[PDB]
Amino acid sequence: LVEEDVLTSIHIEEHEIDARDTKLGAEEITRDIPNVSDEVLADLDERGIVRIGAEVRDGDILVGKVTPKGETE
Amino acid sequence: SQVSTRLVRLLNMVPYFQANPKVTRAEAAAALGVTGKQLDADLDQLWMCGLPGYSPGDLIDFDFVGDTIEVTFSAGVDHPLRLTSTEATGILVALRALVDVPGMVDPEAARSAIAKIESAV
Amino acid sequence: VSKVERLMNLVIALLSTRTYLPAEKIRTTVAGYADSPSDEAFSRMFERDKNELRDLGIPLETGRVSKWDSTEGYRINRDSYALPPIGLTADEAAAVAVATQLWQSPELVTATQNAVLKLRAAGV
DNA sequence: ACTTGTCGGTGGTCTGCTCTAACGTCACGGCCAACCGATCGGA
Repeated sequence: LVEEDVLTSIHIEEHEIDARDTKLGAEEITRDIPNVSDEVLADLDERGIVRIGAEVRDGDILVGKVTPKGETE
Repeated sequence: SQVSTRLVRLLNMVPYFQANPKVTRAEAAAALGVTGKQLDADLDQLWMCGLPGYSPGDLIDFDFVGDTIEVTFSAGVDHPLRLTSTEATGILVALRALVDVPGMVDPEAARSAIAKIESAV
Repeated sequence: VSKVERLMNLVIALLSTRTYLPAEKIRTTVAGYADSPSDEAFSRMFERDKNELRDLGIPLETGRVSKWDSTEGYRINRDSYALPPIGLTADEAAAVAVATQLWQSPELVTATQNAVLKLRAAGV
């Protein structure tokens, strides 16, 4: 049954994220991501979103967003 | 204003240092102000200004290994200032165009410089 | 401290900010503005410093903090700050060699020297 | 000579207080709907 894909099913999940307007500033969807490595941003296109067909694992970035932080000590 | 000239001088000196790799002391002491004695006093004051917080890694940095003055941290100051409307640019363009000497750099130097300066402004 | 240090620190801070910094934050954050006796001396000094910076040529814009914020702050447009690209080098040598030869008017010679210094800061 | 602090002013926006004179005068939109045992206030 496993080899011949008898009891095999396709499951689709939907993840949605919105960049709104905050009081401290505006939220921008981009591939900047201040403190990460460089290989994490390998599957993201120029506009900061993953590419179609790219396999994603747990914890992988799908949409790159960033928010204003303000002044913190 | 005798302070404004210094301020402009520093605002152009920092990009000049960052754009000329390892400029020796004599070149700076002869180009940006003939008085080399005040060059050290201006570098000392530049070493004190920087990003808010004014901690190491925010102020501008340098290497005085010998004569070469290299900048390692610029605190955002990388480009020079823009030629002010009319004023300096106007006078420079007027002098460049109203030259009363028969053409010697006319073929591809004077006209090219005039056109490029006008486009840049 | 020193007036030149205050001006340089203010220029750097307004260059590196991302949002419109209000004057109240300028007083506490920028060094040299925290030694004023009262809020009126600081206000007049900051107004004079803004006037000087605007007259110099540095683009100092005043605008809202943000859409949902009624505070009003100041910034400096880094894109309008200057123009990086420069042309050839042979023509610039001729331009510098003829920058000033006999002019005596202080405004003219100061303007020519400023233009030459900016050209040197933008390549030769 | 340049800076600097105290003085004085123009103009603008956000916030709060006061006033408006024909005559007017006693609320609704809506269930609750089990089902048991215990207990205080009535009759």
